Formats: sequence, C-alpha cells, structure tokens
Amino acid sequence: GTVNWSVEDIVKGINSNNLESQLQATQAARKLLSREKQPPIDNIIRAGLIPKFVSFLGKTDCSPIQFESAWALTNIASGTSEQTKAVVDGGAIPAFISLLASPHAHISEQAVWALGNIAGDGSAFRDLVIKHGAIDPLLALLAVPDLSTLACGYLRNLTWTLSNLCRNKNPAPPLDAVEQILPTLVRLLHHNDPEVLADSCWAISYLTDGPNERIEMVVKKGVVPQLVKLLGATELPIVTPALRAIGNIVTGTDEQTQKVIDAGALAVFPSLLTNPKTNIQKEATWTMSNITAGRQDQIQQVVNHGLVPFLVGVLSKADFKTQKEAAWAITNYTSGGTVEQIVYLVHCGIIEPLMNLLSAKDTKIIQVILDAISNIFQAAEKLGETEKLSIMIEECGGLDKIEALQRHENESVYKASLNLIEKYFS
Amino acid sequence: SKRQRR
Amino acid sequence: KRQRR
Repeated sequence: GTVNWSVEDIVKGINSNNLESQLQATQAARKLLSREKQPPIDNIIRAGLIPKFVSFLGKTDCSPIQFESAWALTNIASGTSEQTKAVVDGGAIPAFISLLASPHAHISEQAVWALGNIAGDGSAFRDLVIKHGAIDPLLALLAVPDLSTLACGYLRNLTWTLSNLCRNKNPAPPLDAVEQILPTLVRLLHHNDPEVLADSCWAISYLTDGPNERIEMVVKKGVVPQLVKLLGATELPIVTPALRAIGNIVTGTDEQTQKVIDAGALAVFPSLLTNPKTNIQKEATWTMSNITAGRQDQIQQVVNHGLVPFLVGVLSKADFKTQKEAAWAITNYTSGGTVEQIVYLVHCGIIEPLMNLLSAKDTKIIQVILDAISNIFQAAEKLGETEKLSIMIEECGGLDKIEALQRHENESVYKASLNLIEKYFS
Repeated sequence: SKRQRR
Repeated sequence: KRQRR
C-alpha cells in the first residue's frame, strides 16, 4: 500500500491537493524514512517536501497526517546537522511545540521525539527550542501525581528529550531553563524504569559538567544520595552516567565533594575500581584522582575505606588510560596528604608499580610520576628516612629509570630526573 | 544524541 | 588541584 514508494510518487501525492492522497503519500514517506539502511533523507529534502510536512502538522481535523508528517520530520531531524537544519528552517519548531498539546498521546509523543532530535543537534538549536517555549508544555506532560500512570515509551521519550535540553556546552543551557527543569529531573531520577533512570542520570551528568555554580544547582536539589544509590545499580547503562555525574561533582568545591563522600559513594569504589568495563575503571579512577585532590580529611576517608590498595592495583595493572588516572590520583594524594598518609601509601606498595610506569612513552605520565616521587621524598625528609626510600626505589629498578630519564626529550622531565638523582642518589 | 524512529 | 572533564 504505502510500502516502497519512489520519492517521485511521494511528491505526486503530496502535491495533489487531495488530503487523503497526501495522507497516503506522507505515510509512504514516513516508511521510507524509517528504514535502517540509508534512509533517503537528502532525496526527501531535495524534493522540497519539508514545508508540506510542516503544514500537515497543523491539520487538526486529520490527526493521521499530523502523526505521519511528525514521524517523517522526526526522522529527517535524526540525521546530520544540515538535515536537522532543513527541518528547523521549514518552521517545524513552533509547529511541534503546538503539537505537544494534542489530545492524541501518540502525536504529542512524536512531537516530543522530534524536539529532542532538534534540541539534540547542538547548543544553538537547543536554545532555539527553549526560546520558542518548549519547556513549559513538555513539563506539563509530566505534571501527574505518579509518573507510573504514564505509558512507558511515552515517559522514556520525554525523559530523553529533557536530557537533550540539558546537554551540550559553549554555551551550557540557560540557567533559568535548568532551574525550571531540575525538579522534574529529580522526580525522574527516582522513577523505577531503568531507561528513564539512565537518561535522567545522563541529564544530571550534563548539568554537572561545568563550573562550580552549575554543580551547586544540582547538588542543592539533594540528588547525590540517589546518584550514589544508582552508582550501585546492576545495569551498566545506569552506572555509567551515574558515575560520570558523581565524577563531575567531585571536580567542584571541597564542600560539594564532601557531599559525595557523606552519601556513601566511597563504599562502591572497590567494585568500580575492579569493574570489568574498562571505561568504568577509568572514570572511577579519575573520580578518585579528584577526591585525593581534596582535603586531608577527605584523603583520610579514602584511606579508611580501604581504597589505597585498590589504587595500587589499578596502577599495577589496568589499561593505560586508567593507569594514568591512577598516577594522577597518587600525585594528588602525595601533594595534599599528611606525612602519615604518605607513609601509609608506601606501605601499601605504591613504589614498585609507580616505578614500572616510568617505562611509559607518555611524557605527561612521566611528569606526574616524578612529581609523586618528589612528594614522597619530601615526606621522607621530614622523617629522616630518605635513604630507606632510595633503596626501595633502587631495588625495584626505579633508579635505573630515573637515571635514564635525565636523558629525555622534554626538559622538565630531564630536570626533575637529575634533581632526584642529585639529592637522593648521590 | 539523535534517535531515528523504527 | 582538581582536573575538570
């Protein structure tokens, strides 16, 4: 019936001035644009059909052609930036926002979907969707006493479109738009559907990726305990954005970091730092590196939770980018820690795996490690035990590599190298 | 970031 | 000090 029309036939039906003929041709376009392999988006655009689809969105007496054109335009907007731009250039944004009030749930859902693709293109179209007034009718669709009464796919699409309004930077979303959205986001973050939970976590992770004032807006809504709970979920698609959000938060102030610790996050890190998915291990070790960049009482919590042996483990064996985050975690720890905390680090076995990574070709991890070694020597100076540490570095092959590195391309590596040799390996 | 329907 | 993402 409407399966496998040519673009030419679709144009012929849409141009016919027969509403039923246009309905059939629009559904045929929708089916073309729904195929997985190379949907002919550019052919449909080039045929001039977008203005016709956009005007079909306004045909209140023919709800099927509203749906079919909404779906067709949704799938054009799912393409490249240029393809999304063609949809926007045709006036689709206010027409889709009007459709959010449709009494037909499947049509308002399709308009939700299309706006998420438009907003998802980037900051400018995101902000353009916001300027046309999308946030109020979107949030009104969720203004029910219990989210559980909404259809499952409908709630998932709303959550995802809201997360695209929270997404992207340069610039970040408008402050007042974020404040308007956050209470609904908090509510979606406590819903029981794993996809809603994943996309809510993604939205929170976007909002916390920025300056401390952005983080504070989120942290002040009291969501950190729920994020920490989600950090322990069995579903990787929930854990991943929950961990990104938690990691983003601990790039903030010491006080924002303390809320993550107060909520119990560190008890999850034995699992996260040994997680089979290397991206989780990396994100978790980066998070740890920013926590060890904190106050001594926060470093002490890392100690109390037994997490220093887990950092030794990741330093000893992990994919290289995780190992580099572990090196950063160690230099931050030795930079801000007490003498006792640094002594404890050595007793846990940090020295040998630290030395082994001096074989890495990455110039910055060598700098990070040399700094850590200098920081540890400075603690051993305060104890008169430099010699015991030099022997430790020498027995594990480390002095061989610190002596090699004084003939290194980067001048700051060469300098840090010879300084270590002069003062501690005379 | 973007989702094609069906 | 902290490292942003």
